[PDB]
Amino acid sequence: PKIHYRKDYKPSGFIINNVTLNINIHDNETIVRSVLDMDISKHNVGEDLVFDGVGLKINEISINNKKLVEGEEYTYDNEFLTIFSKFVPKSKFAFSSEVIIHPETNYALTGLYKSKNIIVSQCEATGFRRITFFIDRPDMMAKYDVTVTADKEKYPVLLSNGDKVNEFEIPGGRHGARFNDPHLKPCYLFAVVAGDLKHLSATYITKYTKKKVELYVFSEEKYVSKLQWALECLKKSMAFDEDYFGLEYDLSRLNLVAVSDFNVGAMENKGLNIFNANSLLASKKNSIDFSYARILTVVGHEYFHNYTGNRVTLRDWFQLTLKEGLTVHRENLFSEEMTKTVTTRLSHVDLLRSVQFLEDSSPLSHPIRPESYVSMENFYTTTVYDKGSEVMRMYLTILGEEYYKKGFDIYIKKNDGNTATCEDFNYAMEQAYKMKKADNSANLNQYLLWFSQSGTPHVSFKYNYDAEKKQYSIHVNQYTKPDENQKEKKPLFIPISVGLINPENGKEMISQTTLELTKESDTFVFNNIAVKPIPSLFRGFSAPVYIEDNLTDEERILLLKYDSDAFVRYNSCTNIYMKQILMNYNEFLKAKNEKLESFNLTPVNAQFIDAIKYLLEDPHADAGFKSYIVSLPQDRYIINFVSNLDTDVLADTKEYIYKQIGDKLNDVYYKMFKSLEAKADDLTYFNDESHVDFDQMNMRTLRNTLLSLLSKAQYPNILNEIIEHSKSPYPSNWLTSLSVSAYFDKYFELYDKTYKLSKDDELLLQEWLKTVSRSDRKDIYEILKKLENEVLKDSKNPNDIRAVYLPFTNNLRRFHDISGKGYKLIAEVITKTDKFNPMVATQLCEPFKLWNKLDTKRQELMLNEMNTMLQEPNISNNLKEYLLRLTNKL
Ligand SMILES: CC(C)C[C@H](NC(=O)NCc1ccccc1Cl)C(=O)NO
Ligand SMILES: [Mg+2]
Ligand SMILES: [Mg+2]
Ligand SMILES: [Mg+2]
Ligand SMILES: [Zn+2]
Repeated sequence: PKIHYRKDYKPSGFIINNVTLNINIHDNETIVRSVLDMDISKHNVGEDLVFDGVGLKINEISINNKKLVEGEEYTYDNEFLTIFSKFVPKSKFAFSSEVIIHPETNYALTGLYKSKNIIVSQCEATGFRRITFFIDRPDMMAKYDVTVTADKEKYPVLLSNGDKVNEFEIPGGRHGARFNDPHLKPCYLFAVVAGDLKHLSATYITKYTKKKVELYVFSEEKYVSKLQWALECLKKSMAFDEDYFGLEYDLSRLNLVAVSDFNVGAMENKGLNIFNANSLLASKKNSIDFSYARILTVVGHEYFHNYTGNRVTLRDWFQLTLKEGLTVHRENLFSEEMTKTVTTRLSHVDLLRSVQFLEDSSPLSHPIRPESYVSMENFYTTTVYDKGSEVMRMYLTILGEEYYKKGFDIYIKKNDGNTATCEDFNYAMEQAYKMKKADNSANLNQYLLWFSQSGTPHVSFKYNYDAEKKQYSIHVNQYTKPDENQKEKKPLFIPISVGLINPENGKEMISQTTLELTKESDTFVFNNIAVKPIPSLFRGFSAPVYIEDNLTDEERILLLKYDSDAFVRYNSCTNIYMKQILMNYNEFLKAKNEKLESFNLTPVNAQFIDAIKYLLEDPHADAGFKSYIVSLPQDRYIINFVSNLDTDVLADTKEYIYKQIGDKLNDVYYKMFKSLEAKADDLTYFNDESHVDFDQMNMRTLRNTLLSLLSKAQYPNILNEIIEHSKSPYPSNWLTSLSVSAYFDKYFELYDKTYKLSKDDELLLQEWLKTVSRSDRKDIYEILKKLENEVLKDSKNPNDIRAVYLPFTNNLRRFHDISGKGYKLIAEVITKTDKFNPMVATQLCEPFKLWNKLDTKRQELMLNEMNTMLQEPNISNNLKEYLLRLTNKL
């Protein structure tokens, strides 16, 4: 394979100052004419001029109106257009090309493509080169003048980045519109849209300069009523960036557009953000609760990119985390502020410690700033995004709010209108750090290892108390496992947010403090500690690490009950469950391997179960928090602690634990399920698409979690409750009725009822597909075959493909069937999908990431499917790189 290395970055020998496009959309072809006003840079050494250009049909090429000819002045191999250096001018010049492309057949959803009846672009990372020739890299910044023409009847709305400066009629029923984007930008931020779109709009007045900005949100006609919450969340995002960061929007207009066919969530094209319809469109009658959270976060995310990615952009793709990690952090701060519930931060932690930690212990492990790539697309990872966000968040933890805001402002101002690197950000933070410490010798040089060093640190603790001296010490060690990226690991700068809880009364003993661990180990000593404490460690999840608290289950129970920090409470509960899981897992595993006729299991701690009941029954405790405590840790979290994992033994483990707890708590669970009904399903705001009560949503989450527990338990007469729940006006409730009915004969009747309620809304049908796919059904393989034949069919919509298959892959017992038939099925779907959408094909590989953690028979089966995929002729470079890295071949 063809490998790019971070160390080999060099500025181009060329400059592209202005781009002038004419994009003429016809029924069976789109013609792109482009003039690049170019120059020679200070770095030029008389090299050939090489443009990226993939799958383009050339009509004409010229320089300064001189036609250039293939074989004589240029070559083109379907990937790169080479102009021989003799024909490259030595000062300012105009490069012209006209090419033909075919959006109607572009099923990879990169470049210019057709989504239902909308023509739309996606250029990040390497898609602009599929539209026209460019030096397609983020340091090549230019200004854009864009004309789009099309049939007026078919495509009455035409959008590109920036100010619409003209609109005109064209003979033969066509029309045009011209856009001028005054902000310099890399080509990955170019966008165009053409369709029969409807919109909602509002005017926003900026807080400091009082600029009027027109906000438009667009969709196809059928779903225009599903746009309101998106528009509200944009207003919220604009206000937050003003209020926290002092940042105002910088154009007269901002458009958000929903399209049905999209590879990921959304894209931050300047003044023209394009979204997966699943991350922009909702209505309370036709969307599950989690849609509202998703839309809020994705609209926020794309909005926050306007500074962290757009106004300050990337020097090169190795810097991706500078924009994504930072924008995820911004989005997470925003989400926490808007939702005002502790479950928000917990959900982010849960995602990191399950999905991102698994990736970091896998053969795909990379630092948040990678050293190399074949296909840059494979580096849009949970590591880059979510671990990057936690690295971006640690600066806030270390600095505090005032000095964090100072450093961020230094960064955003110094680098405005330009490219930047991870170092520039660390430098700005270091300036703030020097001011905070009042010491111009302080530095964050060590901090850079968070960018360069892969893997998750393990942080462990020992404690000692001296009652005569009233003195307490916390001794801390960090360790990062060696891996293929560094054979020797270095200690990081780990900030440890701590409190100390009095076990006697459950109250705080110190002002919260942030310990700055910089060595491989250190002991932190506290005076005037009047009794032996229980430490409250890594409050807020203050660094992205494995925590070994070295606490007894009794001490963990006391934190779960009485500590003030939601993460530490949650983590204490997590740790009690993990100890029990590992113990019971080993018990079942030994009995299976030894063919024992009889053996013991360690029961669940009875004092823990009493604590869960105390929490659940406390009407003033948090409903979203309650849903986390009654749930075991996610399977992908658990698998980070087990080697050679027998998935069926784990499935048996989890069932034993759940049954133990339900045998004590099911009556409490029932009583709560009923008591919660009035407040949970209250219809206040049911007609208001501008407001969501997140606490009330968490109450529904808790009710549906309890209902799942009680349904799996066959609690007496619970089928009645399930039938009543299916008549709720909330889709979150009536789709839950479907999956919980899996344990009863009523399953197929509820399957039909909910299908009928879902089938006329594209996005609701997808939620129905997921609900079926994750259903705990012994006949799930036959249900999947029915979904394929009756609903999915030959759809190329990534949302449909992902809906049908990904939830099923989380079915621990059935996806991991010892025959390998799960593995075979998903490998077939990956190979099928790779023939038209390589990016979605790599997304569908996600279940294979843990292959080398499994028992040796399941390792072998997975490995055989991965090698079969790798032998597929015409495998994409995306899928081939991914799979070669994953199987330790690259
Ligand atoms: C929606 C998320 C998951 C990602 C989104 N990024 C993109 O739309 N990037 C283009 C892309 C995504 C995934 C894999 C490859 C590529 Cl090039 C983003 O960061 N938008 O701001
Ligand atoms: Mg082509
Ligand atoms: Mg997010
Ligand atoms: Mg469809
Ligand atoms: Zn992003």
